Amino acid sequence: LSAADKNNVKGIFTKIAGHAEEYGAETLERMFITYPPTKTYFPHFDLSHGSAQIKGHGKKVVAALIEAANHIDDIAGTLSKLSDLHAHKLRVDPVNFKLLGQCFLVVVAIHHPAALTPEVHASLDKFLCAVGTVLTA
Amino acid sequence: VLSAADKNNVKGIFTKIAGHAEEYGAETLERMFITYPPTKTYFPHFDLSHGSAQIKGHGKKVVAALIEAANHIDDIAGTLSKLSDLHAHKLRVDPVNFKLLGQCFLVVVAIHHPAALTPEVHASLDKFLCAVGTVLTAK
Amino acid sequence: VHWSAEEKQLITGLWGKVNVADCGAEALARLLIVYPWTQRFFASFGNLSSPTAILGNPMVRAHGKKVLTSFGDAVKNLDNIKNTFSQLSELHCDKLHVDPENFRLLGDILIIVLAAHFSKDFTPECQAAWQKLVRVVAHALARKYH
Amino acid sequence: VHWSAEEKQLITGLWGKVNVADCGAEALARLLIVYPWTQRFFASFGNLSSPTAILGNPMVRAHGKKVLTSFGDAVKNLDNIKNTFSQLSELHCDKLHVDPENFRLLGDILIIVLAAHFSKDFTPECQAAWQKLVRVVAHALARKYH
Ligand code: HEM
Ligand code: HEM
Ligand code: HEM
Ligand code: HEM
Repeated sequence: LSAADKNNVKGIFTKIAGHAEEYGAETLERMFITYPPTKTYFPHFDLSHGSAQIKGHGKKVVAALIEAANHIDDIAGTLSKLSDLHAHKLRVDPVNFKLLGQCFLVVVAIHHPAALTPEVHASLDKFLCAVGTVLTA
Repeated sequence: VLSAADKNNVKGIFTKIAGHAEEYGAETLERMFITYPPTKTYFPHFDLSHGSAQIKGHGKKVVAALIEAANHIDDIAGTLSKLSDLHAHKLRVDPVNFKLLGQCFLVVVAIHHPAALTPEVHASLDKFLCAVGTVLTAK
Repeated sequence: VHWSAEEKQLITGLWGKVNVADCGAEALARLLIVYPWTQRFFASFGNLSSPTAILGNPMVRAHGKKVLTSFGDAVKNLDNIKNTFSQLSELHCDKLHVDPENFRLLGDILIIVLAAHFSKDFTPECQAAWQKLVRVVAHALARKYH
Repeated sequence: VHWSAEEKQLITGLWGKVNVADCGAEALARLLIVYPWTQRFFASFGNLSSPTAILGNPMVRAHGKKVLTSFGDAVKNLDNIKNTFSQLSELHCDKLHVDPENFRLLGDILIIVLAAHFSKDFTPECQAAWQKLVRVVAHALARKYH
C-alpha cells in the first residue's frame, strides 16, 4: 500500500464513518441477494430484509474496516482476532471476501459516486484485498 | 502469513533444492511452457526449444531468487523488491501466471523429493510460493 | 441459464437508460487503472501511462463503447448469449489469450460503474440480475477454452 | 475439446498404473490440509483436527477413493465427460454450493500426487495431458452453475 493509497482510503472513509450501520447493512443485503450461497455462513441469522441481526452485524463489519483505516500502517495487528474467527472457526472460503468487497464498493459508488474516482477505486480495492488476506491467514 | 512451523518446513525442503537450482529451474519452466502454452508469450525473445541455453540460465536465476527469499523468509518483500518492479511494472505479468509457475515447481519437487514433500510440507511451500507471488505482483 | 420475467424486466429496463459511450469508456478505463496488468493487451492504443492519459485516450474511449455495445447484444437476446459471443470467444481465447479471470474483473467493474451511474435505482435485485448477466456473458466469452 | 492420439495414450497409459485407493486418499487429505477451509464441507467425516488425524481418518480415505474412481470414468471415455459428470454436477453445484475454484485446486493437488507417484515417468508432456483432463473434468463438474 502506497502513501497515496492510504490517503485515498482515508479520504472516502470520512464519508463512510458517519454511516457504518447503514452502509454495512446494505453491503450484507446486496451480498446475500447477489450471491445467495453466502447465506450459508449465517444459518443462525434472521436474513429477511431489515432484520436487526443484519443491521447489528453490518455495523460491526464496517466498524472493523474503519479501525483498519485508522491503523492502516499495521492492519494485520488491528484485525488479528478476526483472522482466527474467519479462517479457523468459520472456515470462510476465501472467494467470499471478494464478493463482500464488491458489494461494499457498489454501496460506496451508489452513495458517493464523484468521490469513487478510478484512482480511489484502485486504492480501495487494494485495501479490501489486504483485509481479505489478513482474515484468511 | 508464514508461521514458525511454515518457515521450518520451507527451509527444510529447500536444503534439498539448493545445489540443483539450474536443473530444477529449467525443468519448472519447461513444464510451465508445455502445460500452460500461453505463458510463452512473456518470452518472445527466448529460444524456447527444450534444453535451450536461455531456459537453463533463466531457470537457474528463478530458483536462486527463491533460495534468497527462503534465506530471508522474514522479509520477502525487501529481498525481492526490484523483482516486483520488473514483473508488475515493466513486464505486466498477469497474476494468474504466478500460480501456474508455482504449480510446476511443486511438481518438480514431488518428482525428485516425494518423501520430503509430505502434506504439511506441501501446505507450507504453497504459502511461501503464494507470498512470493504477492510480492512480485504488488507493483 | 434460465431468466425470470423479473430479471428480464430489470435488465431491459436499466439498459434503456445506460449511457453506452460514457459507461463503456469508464469501465475500460477502470480495468486498465485498477488492474494494470491488463494494459499489456492494449499497447496498440498508445499512451496508457497514467490515469489521466488512459481516461483521455480516444482509442480507450472508443473501445469501451464497443465493449458495452456488445453487452447490449446480450440484453436484446438473453437466451442466445452463447451464439452471439461465439466469434468474440475465438478472438479472446484462441487469438488474444486473455485469461478468463479478467472477464470476471471487467464484469465486476461494470457493475460498479452502473451503481455509480444509477445510484439508489440500482437496487439489490437489479444488481443481482446484472451480476448474473455479466457472469453469463463471461461464461460465453470463455467457451472456446473448452 | 479435442483429444490428440498422444494425449489419449498418455492418459490411459498412466491411469492403468494409478493406485486409485492410495492416490485418492492422498489427494483428498492434501486438499483438506493445504486448503483448510475445504474442511467445512466434510464435518460429517469426524476428526479432521490435524494432518495426522486427517491422513488417518477412514472416511477421508474412503472418500478419496471414490473421487479418483470417478476421474477414471473420465479416462474411460474422454469424449463423453460432460454427460458422465452431469449428476455429480447437480450434487456439487445445486446441493453443496462448492465454489468451482475448489475444483481447480483439487485438480492441481492430484497432479502433484501423480507426480509424486510416478517420479520421472510423469514427463512434461504427461503433465500437460493430465492437467488438460483435470481442467475438463472441473469444467464438466461446474456445468450446472451455467
Ligand atoms: C471485509 C471483510 C470482513 C470483515 C471486515 C468482517 C468483520 C467481521 C466482524 C467485525 C465480525 C464480528 C466479530 C465479533 O463480533 O466477535 C465478523 C463475524 C462474522 N463474519 Fe465477517 N467480516 C468480513 C468478511 C466476511 C465474509 C466474506 C463472510 C462470509 C461470507 C463473513 C462471515 C461472518 C460470520 C458468519 C460472522 C459471525 C456472525 C455472528 O455470529 O455474529 N465475514 N466479521
Ligand atoms: C516464483 C515466481 C517467480 C520468480 C522467483 C521469478 C524470478 C525471476 C528472476 C530472478 C528474473 C531475472 C531478473 C533479472 O535478471 O534482473 C526474472 C525475469 C523474468 N521473469 Fe520471472 N519470476 C517468477 C515468475 C514469473 C512468471 C510467472 C512469469 C511469466 C509467466 C515470469 C516472466 C519473466 C520474464 C519474461 C523475465 C525476463 C527474463 C529475461 O529477459 O531474461 N516470471 N524472474
Ligand atoms: C465480458 C468481458 C468482455 C467483453 C464483452 C468484450 C468485448 C469485446 C469486443 C466487442 C471487442 C470488439 C473488437 C473490435 O470491435 O475491434 C473486443 C476486443 C478486444 N478485447 Fe474484449 N471484451 C471483454 C473482456 C476483455 C478483457 C478482460 C480483455 C483484456 C484484459 C480484453 C481484450 C480485448 C482486446 C485486446 C481486444 C482487441 C482490441 C483491438 O485490437 O482493437 N477483452 N472485446
Ligand atoms: C474436482 C473434481 C471432483 C470430483 C471428480 C468429485 C467427485 C465426487 C464424487 C464421486 C463424490 C461421491 C458422491 C457420493 O458418493 O455420495 C463426491 C462427493 C462429495 N464431494 Fe466431490 N469431487 C470433486 C471436487 C470436490 C471438491 C473440490 C469439494 C469441496 C471443496 C467436494 C466436496 C464433496 C462433498 C462434500 C461430497 C459429499 C461427501 C459425502 O457426504 O459423503 N468435491 N465428489
